[PDB]
Amino acid sequence: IHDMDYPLLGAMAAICSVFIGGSGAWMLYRLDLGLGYSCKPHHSGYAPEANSFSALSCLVSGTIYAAKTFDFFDGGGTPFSFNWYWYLDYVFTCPLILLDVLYTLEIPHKLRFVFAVIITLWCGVAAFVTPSAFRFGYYAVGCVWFVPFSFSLLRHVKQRYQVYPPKCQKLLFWACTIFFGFWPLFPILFLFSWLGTGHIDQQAFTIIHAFLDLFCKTVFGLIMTFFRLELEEHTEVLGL
Amino acid sequence: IHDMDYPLLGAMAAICSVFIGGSGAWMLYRLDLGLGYSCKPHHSGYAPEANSFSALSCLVSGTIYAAKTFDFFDGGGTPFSFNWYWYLDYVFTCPLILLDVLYTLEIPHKLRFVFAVIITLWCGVAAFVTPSAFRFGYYAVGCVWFVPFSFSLLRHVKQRYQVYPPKCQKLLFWACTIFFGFWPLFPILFLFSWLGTGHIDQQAFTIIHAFLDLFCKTVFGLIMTFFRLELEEHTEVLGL
Amino acid sequence: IHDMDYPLLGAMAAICSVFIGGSGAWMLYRLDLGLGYSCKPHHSGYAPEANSFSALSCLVSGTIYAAKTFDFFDGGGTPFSFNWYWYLDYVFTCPLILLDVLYTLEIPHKLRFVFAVIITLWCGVAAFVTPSAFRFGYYAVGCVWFVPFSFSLLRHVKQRYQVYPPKCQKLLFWACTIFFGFWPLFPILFLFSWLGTGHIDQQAFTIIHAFLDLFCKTVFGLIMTFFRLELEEHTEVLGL
Ligand SMILES: CCCCCCCC/C=C/CCCCCCCC(=O)OC[C@H](COP(=O)(O)OCCN)OC(=O)CCCCCCC/C=C/CCCCCCCC
Ligand SMILES: CCCCCCCC/C=C/CCCCCCCC(=O)OC[C@H](COP(=O)(O)OCCN)OC(=O)CCCCCCC/C=C/CCCCCCCC
Ligand SMILES: CCCCCCCC/C=C/CCCCCCCC(=O)OC[C@H](COP(=O)(O)OCCN)OC(=O)CCCCCCC/C=C/CCCCCCCC
Ligand SMILES: CCCCCCCC/C=C\CCCCCCCC(=O)O[C@H](COC(=O)CCCCCCC/C=C/CCCCCCCC)COP(=O)(O)OCCN
Ligand SMILES: CCCCCCCC/C=C\CCCCCCCC(=O)O[C@H](COC(=O)CCCCCCC/C=C/CCCCCCCC)COP(=O)(O)OCCN
Ligand SMILES: CCCCCCCC/C=C\CCCCCCCC(=O)O[C@H](COC(=O)CCCCCCC/C=C/CCCCCCCC)COP(=O)(O)OCCN
Ligand SMILES: CC(C)CCC[C@@H](C)[C@H]1CC[C@H]2[C@@H]3CC=C4C[C@@H](O)CC[C@]4(C)[C@H]3CC[C@]12C
Ligand SMILES: CC(C)CCC[C@@H](C)[C@H]1CC[C@H]2[C@@H]3CC=C4C[C@@H](O)CC[C@]4(C)[C@H]3CC[C@]12C
Ligand SMILES: CC(C)CCC[C@@H](C)[C@H]1CC[C@H]2[C@@H]3CC=C4C[C@@H](O)CC[C@]4(C)[C@H]3CC[C@]12C
Ligand SMILES: CC(C)CCC[C@@H](C)[C@H]1CC[C@H]2[C@@H]3CC=C4C[C@@H](O)CC[C@]4(C)[C@H]3CC[C@]12C
Ligand SMILES: CC(C)CCC[C@@H](C)[C@H]1CC[C@H]2[C@@H]3CC=C4C[C@@H](O)CC[C@]4(C)[C@H]3CC[C@]12C
Ligand SMILES: CC(C)CCC[C@@H](C)[C@H]1CC[C@H]2[C@@H]3CC=C4C[C@@H](O)CC[C@]4(C)[C@H]3CC[C@]12C
Ligand SMILES: CC(C)CCC[C@@H](C)[C@H]1CC[C@H]2[C@@H]3CC=C4C[C@@H](O)CC[C@]4(C)[C@H]3CC[C@]12C
Ligand SMILES: CC(C)CCC[C@@H](C)[C@H]1CC[C@H]2[C@@H]3CC=C4C[C@@H](O)CC[C@]4(C)[C@H]3CC[C@]12C
Ligand SMILES: CC(C)CCC[C@@H](C)[C@H]1CC[C@H]2[C@@H]3CC=C4C[C@@H](O)CC[C@]4(C)[C@H]3CC[C@]12C
Ligand SMILES: *C/C=C(C)/C=C/C=C(C)/C=C/C1=C(C)CCCC1(C)C
Ligand SMILES: *C/C=C(C)/C=C/C=C(C)/C=C/C1=C(C)CCCC1(C)C
Ligand SMILES: *C/C=C(C)/C=C/C=C(C)/C=C/C1=C(C)CCCC1(C)C
Ligand code: NA
Ligand code: NA
Ligand code: NA
Ligand code: NA
Ligand code: NA
Ligand code: NA
Ligand code: NA
Ligand code: NA
Ligand code: NA
Repeated sequence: IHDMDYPLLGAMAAICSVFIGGSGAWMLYRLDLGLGYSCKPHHSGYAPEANSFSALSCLVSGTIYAAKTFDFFDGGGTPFSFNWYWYLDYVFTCPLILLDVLYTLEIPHKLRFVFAVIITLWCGVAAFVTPSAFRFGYYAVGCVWFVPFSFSLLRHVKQRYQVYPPKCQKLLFWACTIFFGFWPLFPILFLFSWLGTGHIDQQAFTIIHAFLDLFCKTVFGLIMTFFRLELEEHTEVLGL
Repeated sequence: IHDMDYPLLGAMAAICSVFIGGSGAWMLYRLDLGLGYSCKPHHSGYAPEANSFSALSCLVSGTIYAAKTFDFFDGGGTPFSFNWYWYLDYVFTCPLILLDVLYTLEIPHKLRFVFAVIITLWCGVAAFVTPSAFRFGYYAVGCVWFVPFSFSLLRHVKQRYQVYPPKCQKLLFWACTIFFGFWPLFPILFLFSWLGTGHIDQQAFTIIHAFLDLFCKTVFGLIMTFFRLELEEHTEVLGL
Repeated sequence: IHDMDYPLLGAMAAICSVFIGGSGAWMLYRLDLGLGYSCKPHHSGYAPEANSFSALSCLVSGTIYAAKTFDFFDGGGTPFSFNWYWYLDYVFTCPLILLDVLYTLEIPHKLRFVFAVIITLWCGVAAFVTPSAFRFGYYAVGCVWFVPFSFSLLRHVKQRYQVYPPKCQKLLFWACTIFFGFWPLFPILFLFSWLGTGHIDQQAFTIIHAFLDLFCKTVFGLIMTFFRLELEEHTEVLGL
């Protein structure tokens, strides 16, 4: 039950908020500094509108983990708790992470992809709060939205993986590893959680997701940031 | 009260999810196939961004009816139930249906119209959960947003009903019949429901709305899809 | 506690809904009338898409105050009550007010600014419902998002305050006074409220916020409307 050693989870949540939140703040600073590695002024002058999704996803996640930190240190149940409804926080963060990939890579069908992940996460929120055997009904519906989304999105990334120069491809390889290697790791964790098989307790479930958000938001956002800097440093700083 | 024969409503909800959800899936397949009846590749190559609203509205509604199916078969009240808050589901579906009309017909004031329907539905959600005599206060406020919206939107459709060729006008006539003939049928049903006059019980209220969503989303979405195909088959496949 | 003389607050809420709601309705009428003071037809023909934020913010606020009026006159606690969760209503209105400034003045970073105010208000909603000493944790996180937002947004406004002619600058001065003089007055009120210091009771807290919304939405929206009319009357009606 809710015997999760909140001081440990509150301390863990505080670290995630600082590192995830701090990483987002750093990315905002780098946005309004230049185009690529060189301090070349932006064509519009301030920054492209679509370059802030990597920074915003970490800032929003860092803020949400700050809310988690308050909830844990408050002793457990709180009127405004992101820990009560699992995957509810990811509803407002995954679209930003996804939009970072779509706009950075110029992947079409940006409207369909965003809806496919929002509904995927909402099915997770509904699956979590359902105490009956129908919790896997919502889970199945979520996978129906997710599997075509991941496979369809993967195909688009492969198409545009070729145009980029080999130097940028190395950075895009590690972004793909996190995006296509860690995102499908959340539904797997659901099956093995206390709601599913039972091999992962709630306290350990929070800790693992804390590390997943570090890679999915901070590490992934920084990789996208440096991929973008490398992309601009080669495309619009000296030609081609 | 809540004596609604959930097995009947769950079975009905399952049919709606498959047909509405399946219709949305079919429309997605047709999008990435060609411009019109002929398999002419799209100008952008994949598809226009605004052609997915018809498909997304049915997919979202089909997913929501899947959630309704779980709620009904679970025995009634569920922690994640779309049946507890009536008209809450339409908040996330009507804008998609409306945006299908606005972008397909290129009707201006797309920002005002979307807000007018979202507030209209929210007043319905508030009107439903209010047990006091003020439930008609929210209903009246909803109609204040709806009547100018329907009349103002109707005027715009009449303006652009003339430019389209007679073959496309026939398809637009039936889209207008559903959009301007069934949408005002929901507020009428509210007055005659158990909350209003009392002539429609809750069980019958769900069944009627199930059929309305079949016409408002599946039939309407398909009519828009074929109107779009007919429009493209005449405008950007052979000239004018 | 909840001894707030609801008939007084309901009567006050009704006045705000009519004046704020009515002002938004008036601004919609002026939009589809002409460009500036003269009745010059719009370049697009109907209206720019970004000119409706001033009208929509008042219409949404007027509608929400109508919901508040029902909640107060119903006797207090209501299933659909905007008065139970303070600052929840501002989540759906402040972005519209902010977007009015951003699009009217063409301030870049429109995506970052909107997120900075939505998270700022959500921290206020969480801060309000928290009964523990951590209510100031959410408040502090909200100020962390707000102070950089207000200072960063202020710098942008100063940059574009110079290009406009002196006649338009006078109208922009009073918009800045409300935007940068009243917005920071809400967090100050939180500290002195019954949740903070204790010098402002809940009944007086509602009355003060009623007057703040009159200036922040109605007066501010009208100033933006006339600033826009003055701007168009000088830029795209006779040249420069
Ligand atoms: C359910 C939660 C889902 C979360 C997703 C929310 C994020 C929404 C994604 C926004 C997509 C916007 C596309 C960005 C790329 C556009 C690039 C561009 O040109 O920008 C257009 C222009 C900026 O550039 P200009 O100054 O015109 O520069 C051109 C001259 N140099 O305006 C824009 O940036 C587009 C609009 C900006 C945002 C408008 C508001 C949209 C909503 C914001 C977030 C709120 C929704 C999330 C709700 C939070 C929970 C309640
Ligand atoms: C309260 C619930 C309300 C529900 C409404 C949500 C739907 C929001 C409507 C989105 C409007 C977008 C306009 C679509 C037409 C634009 C056509 C276009 O050119 O697309 C721009 C470009 C795609 O094309 P490019 O690759 O640039 O192609 C050009 C080169 N060939 O990007 C776009 O599609 C625009 C932005 C895409 C979506 C961005 C995210 C917006 C939010 C998504 C839905 C989430 C909100 C609903 C919340 C769900 C409940 C929590
Ligand atoms: C969490 C609550 C946050 C609230 C914020 C919601 C507001 C979202 C802001 C929308 C930003 C749109 C930018 C407006 C400027 C664009 C100007 C423009 O050219 O418009 C594009 C074109 C209109 O013009 P055309 O007919 O192409 O004219 C060109 C030929 N003369 O389309 C548009 O207006 C852009 C898209 C319109 C809105 C699409 C739907 C977006 C969502 C609407 C609000 C719903 C979200 C709020 C949720 C409410 C709570 C559940
Ligand atoms: C119901 C209307 C919902 C409308 C949306 C409003 C937003 C919700 C804001 C929080 C209000 C919560 C009030 C709950 C009252 C206290 C209940 C409580 O104690 O909490 C839990 C139950 O309630 C919750 O925990 C509800 C938490 C809701 C949190 C949802 C957060 C959504 C915010 C969106 C943010 C978008 C991203 C921006 C970042 C924000 C950073 C702060 C335990 O319940 P008890 O009453 O003790 O009963 C059990 C004891 N026998
Ligand atoms: C309060 C914070 C709200 C913040 C938003 C969070 C989203 C809500 C997700 C569901 C959490 C529900 C937890 C409720 C706990 C159980 C309560 C319950 O049993 O259910 C009902 C009451 O609660 C409900 O039914 C609440 C249902 C909320 C559903 C709202 C769905 C919104 C989702 C948006 C989706 C956007 C579109 C994507 C498609 C999704 C497809 C799955 C009966 O109440 P009891 O406690 O039995 O009391 C009566 C017994 N004497
Ligand atoms: C929980 C799922 C949330 C999902 C979103 C659904 C939207 C919520 C719509 C309102 C449903 C409220 C049902 C609450 C059941 C009654 C509870 C009640 O009596 O009210 C309060 C508690 O509940 C509330 O007050 C919840 C109010 C939620 C209002 C949130 C409004 C959000 C709407 C967004 C609108 C977007 C802008 C458009 C303008 C709309 C204009 C109408 C007092 O509680 P009692 O049960 O008496 O317990 C105390 C007695 N010992
Ligand atoms: C430790 C406390 C202050 C929180 C710091 C969190 C953020 C701000 C820190 C954590 C790790 C940091 C990154 C570590 C390594 C690099 C590589 C270097 O070539 C550029 C800076 C960059 C990308 C750093 C930016 C700042 C960073 C993202
Ligand atoms: C493949 C796509 C198109 C269809 C997806 C159908 C999914 C949602 C269906 C297939 C089998 C179904 C499950 C079959 C049996 C049960 C047992 C019951 O006591 C609870 C519901 C539950 C667990 C069902 C939930 C819904 C379910 C998982
Ligand atoms: C559990 C996790 C960490 C490991 C799984 C990582 C997976 C997702 C990684 C490992 C190898 C990667 C692939 C390596 C090569 C290519 C070819 C390129 O043209 C498109 C991307 C694509 C197809 C990558 C997609 C992501 C990928 C499949
Ligand atoms: C019965 C089960 C499989 C659910 C099927 C639901 C969806 C996929 C079905 C229901 C009715 C079907 C439509 C029936 C008639 C036509 C007209 C034809 O000229 C093109 C296909 C089209 C438009 C069909 C597409 C698929 C469709 C929309
Ligand atoms: C026409 C526009 C601009 C104004 C709309 C005003 C509407 C919202 C007003 C007009 C008359 C009002 C009703 C008058 C009397 C009552 C009885 C009371 O016990 C509950 C509220 C209720 C039912 C009111 C709700 C609000 C109401 C319906
Ligand atoms: C109860 C329902 C099914 C029947 C009511 C259907 C109504 C909404 C239908 C019946 C006839 C239709 C009208 C027929 C002709 C025109 C002229 C055209 O230039 C614009 C659309 C317009 C104005 C239609 C709007 C929709 C309409 C009024
Ligand atoms: C009193 C009742 C009807 C509610 C009226 C509310 C709205 C519609 C009223 C309140 C104050 C009014 C404004 C008062 C002064 C002016 C200045 C004038 O040069 C143009 C009209 C304008 C801008 C008015 C427009 C209508 C207005 C905004
Ligand atoms: C400046 C930025 C980057 C960091 C902001 C840190 C804020 C959120 C920190 C600084 C000091 C903290 C407070 C320190 C002590 C307490 C007492 C405790 O019983 C409740 C929480 C509370 C009230 C903390 C809430 C969070 C807090 C306000
Ligand atoms: C409590 C409230 C009502 C009074 C405080 C009003 C403040 C916010 C007002 C008073 C004077 C105003 C400043 C007057 C002059 C300028 C210079 C211009 O180039 C940019 C705006 C700017 C910088 C204004 C910003 C808003 C401002 C600082
Ligand atoms: C930073 C957080 C991220 C990137 C979270 C991603 C989460 C998912 C891809 C979750 C997917 C799920 C499904 C496929 C179905 C079942 C429920 C979920 C929510 C675990
Ligand atoms: C697929 C579902 C659709 C198209 C639903 C449409 C619903 C409406 C137009 C509802 C309108 C209402 C009002 C006019 C006021 C009172 C409340 C409503 C919600 C019934
Ligand atoms: C019409 C209403 C408006 C313009 C409301 C504006 C509200 C704010 C700027 C609120 C700000 C807050 C913070 C800075 C932190 C603490 C909580 C708030 C919500 C009071
Ligand atoms: Na957000
Ligand atoms: Na994936
Ligand atoms: Na990727
Ligand atoms: Na949705
Ligand atoms: Na209508
Ligand atoms: Na129509
Ligand atoms: Na709204
Ligand atoms: Na400010
Ligand atoms: Na301003």
